[PDB]
Amino acid sequence: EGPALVLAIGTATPSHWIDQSSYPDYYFRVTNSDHLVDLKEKFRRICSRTMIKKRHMLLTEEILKKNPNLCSFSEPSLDIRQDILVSEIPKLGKEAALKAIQEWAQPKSTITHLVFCTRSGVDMPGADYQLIKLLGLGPSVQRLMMYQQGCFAGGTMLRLAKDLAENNKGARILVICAESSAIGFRGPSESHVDNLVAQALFGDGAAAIIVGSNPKPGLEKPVFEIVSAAQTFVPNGDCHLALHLREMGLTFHCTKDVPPTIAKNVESCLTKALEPLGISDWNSLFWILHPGGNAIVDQVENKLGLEHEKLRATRNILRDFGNMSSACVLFILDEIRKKSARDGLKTTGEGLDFGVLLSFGPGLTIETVVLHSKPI
Amino acid sequence: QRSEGPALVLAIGTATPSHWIDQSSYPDYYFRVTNSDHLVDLKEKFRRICSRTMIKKRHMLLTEEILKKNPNLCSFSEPSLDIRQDILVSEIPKLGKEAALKAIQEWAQPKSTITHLVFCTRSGVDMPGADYQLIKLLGLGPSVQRLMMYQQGCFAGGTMLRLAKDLAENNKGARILVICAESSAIGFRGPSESHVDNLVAQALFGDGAAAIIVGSNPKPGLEKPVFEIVSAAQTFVPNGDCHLALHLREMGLTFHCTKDVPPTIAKNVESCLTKALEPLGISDWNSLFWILHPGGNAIVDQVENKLGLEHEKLRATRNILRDFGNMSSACVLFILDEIRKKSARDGLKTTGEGLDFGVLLSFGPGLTIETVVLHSKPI
Ligand SMILES: *[C@@H](C(=O)CC(=O)O)C(=O)SCCNC(=O)CCNC(=O)[C@H](O)C(C)(C)COP(=O)(O)OP(=O)(O)OC[C@H]1O[C@@H](n2cnc3c(N)ncnc32)[C@H](O)[C@@H]1OP(=O)(O)O
Ligand SMILES: CC(C)(COP(=O)(O)OP(=O)(O)OC[C@H]1O[C@@H](n2cnc3c(N)ncnc32)[C@H](O)[C@@H]1OP(=O)(O)O)[C@@H](O)C(=O)NCCC(=O)NCCSC(=O)CC(=O)CC(=O)O
Repeated sequence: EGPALVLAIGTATPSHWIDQSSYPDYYFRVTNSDHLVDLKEKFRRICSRTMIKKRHMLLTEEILKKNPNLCSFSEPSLDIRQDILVSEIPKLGKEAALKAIQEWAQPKSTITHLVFCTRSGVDMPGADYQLIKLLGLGPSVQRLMMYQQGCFAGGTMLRLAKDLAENNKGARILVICAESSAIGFRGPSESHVDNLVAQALFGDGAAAIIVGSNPKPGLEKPVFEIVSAAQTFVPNGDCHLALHLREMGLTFHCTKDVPPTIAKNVESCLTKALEPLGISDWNSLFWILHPGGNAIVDQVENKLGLEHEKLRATRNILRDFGNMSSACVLFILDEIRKKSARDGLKTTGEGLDFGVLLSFGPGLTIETVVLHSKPI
Repeated sequence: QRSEGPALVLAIGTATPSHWIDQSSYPDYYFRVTNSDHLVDLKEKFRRICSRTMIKKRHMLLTEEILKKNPNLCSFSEPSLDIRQDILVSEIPKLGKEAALKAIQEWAQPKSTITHLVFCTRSGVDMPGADYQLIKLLGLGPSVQRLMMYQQGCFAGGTMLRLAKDLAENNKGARILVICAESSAIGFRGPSESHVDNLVAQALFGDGAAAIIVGSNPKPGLEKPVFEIVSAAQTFVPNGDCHLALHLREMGLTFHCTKDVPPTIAKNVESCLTKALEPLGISDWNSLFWILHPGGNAIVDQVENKLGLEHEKLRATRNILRDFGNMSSACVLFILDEIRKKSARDGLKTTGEGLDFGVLLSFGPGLTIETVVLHSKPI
């Protein structure tokens, strides 16, 4: 019985989407804030610097019209956010999971475990229960519901699925990360300009992977191997990155120190993960980086001395989807595999053998996952 | 069968808020402090409910001073999530820390040896979570591998065992601190004649935290295993969400629990027992020691009657219900501790009342059922 493998990846987004170039006009128009000219220009500059071209969003103009409190900055809004998310998040997860199961090509009743991960709404029973119902799985699927984790949680889910797959003979784990900015969408406010950053960053999406050890020959086709997974955090990280669930929905606290602190700390995580494997040249790896913002992508690239194309897949996902929180890295996994096929390369990791997936989030938590590629 | 083998419970500790209220005097307290003494018939109905809970006292994070300073907590529906969060986001990690200190004290190994932390609660959420805060409070290092289990519910004690088993068995040398910390402050609210069923919740739930140390391959002469986690399986009764559900709203945590719940649970526990214990060749439920989640006294009685258990099998369960009320996911861990302590008091030879195999059964939202087969250890 050997290492946990990624056996399939699927993704899904809400049909509704908005291009970033026209997003300042849409945002200030639909929140009835067009009289705030200077704030609107600042938001234009922020959106132009995000390096995001479009984002998919569960919230439509129609939903904003039916619920004007969503367009305020602080009015009570958690109840409508919950009414939307408790229903929509399992459905988006279901779409991603169906695509993953189709690639996997095994019967869905063979799934033994489900791990569902989100920070967009909570409920009891959780989204895992709803997804079991929506997918037509049996009640004997072993569920784990990971609520309110954040951006770093893609790495966390890989870390968890590794143990689930390697310690249970024959286990097949459906892992789903589903996120929506509807939990934190709110109108602009000159008293709280930094929140504009969040309103420019976050998009909606779900990713699903199938994880398992001991692949069936001629039936399953491994995509990646989860070699190792480790978490840490930068002390006092909660003073720099934190999000609270309030009557106004999810709040956002992110100091300017965050990108340089993360970039400052990633090399020790890389060393701790890769020295036991005898790897020290970070450009000998393929890369998956959580694109918390374009600044962090650039600063990790510069601090580590990575060739500019290493983070191409990361940038692609940012460009096409924005920050989808824990789902991002999984999207990027798919992209780096798809890109590898388009370039005619021989492995799922851009022709390289070893790679690293690095994610980060609230508390300056950092997840480091070492991956091994597979034949394309 | 191996020593690099199954996950073991190596220590159990518990903690409760200092403030407590007797159940006999709780109707008077509840209707006085929520300014509802004009609701005489509702108060009498609440008296009957509290009399049937079989609870003697509950420990509470909410004091009279906190309730008076925040009248929205004493209403039924006014916006209250923010004050509940301000209380819980701070208090739940502290209570978890107290339980963890007790568990580490029994464990008697240096806390820096803990490699994993699993934190479990349904009382408030935050990012970063209560696990992060507990790392800070306990003085552990940032390299402890954390898993934060928010908004799980009553059954999650079983879930945590199910999780720790894998963490311990797939990571050589790993030592996992598991913490379940719960407070009824997330769902406390004033009474309402339009919503009489909520009175049930107001009579049931108490506050408390439990902590265990879980690990494989115990160190000889240093660690003293308490229980062995033989197996762990989850299921649910189809359409269970229609019978038991709780939603987090601007008014805090709501409560939906039909009268069908105890009979449906009792009806379904035997198939879980059979599925878990037939591979071990066990079919006599009275040959086991028992840990049952006391979601209510009715469920305890109906499981006893449906399975034909000797009346003393659920004594530890009833003891914890009596002395603490329903502490949600923490309950079963409390009961684990109690069944071990009781075994010492009665002079029995194993931590499971002198028996070899036992079962821990918990249940919660969605009619989810967790079934954990346990093996005792020499006392
Ligand atoms: C998700 C997560 O974990 C939780 C979850 O959702 O589940 C995450 O990953 S969140 C982590 C995201 N972090 C960031 O995006 C870091 C934010 N960026 C910064 O702090 C930096 O200061 C930048 C380098 C991005 C700012 O410079 P940039 O190169 O982008 O553009 P410049 O011209 O400065 O900036 C344009 C305007 O942006 C304003 N601004 C940037 N960042 C902030 C923050 N953090 N707070 C408030 N304002 C910010 C700049 O002031 C600048 O203003 P201007 O009006 O032109 O003077
Ligand atoms: C009826 C009986 C109580 C067995 O009988 P009893 O001996 O216990 O008392 P009783 O004779 O019913 O008298 C009590 C008075 O209350 C009324 N009444 C009772 N029950 C309900 C109810 N359900 N709805 C509405 N009205 C109810 C009843 O009509 C009567 O009114 P009156 O007759 O005075 O008019 C039992 O079937 C039952 O439903 N028990 C509920 C206990 C229970 O299941 N708790 C689950 C907790 S879930 C958990 O653990 C946590 C999590 O999962 C998640 C998390 O928190 O994280």
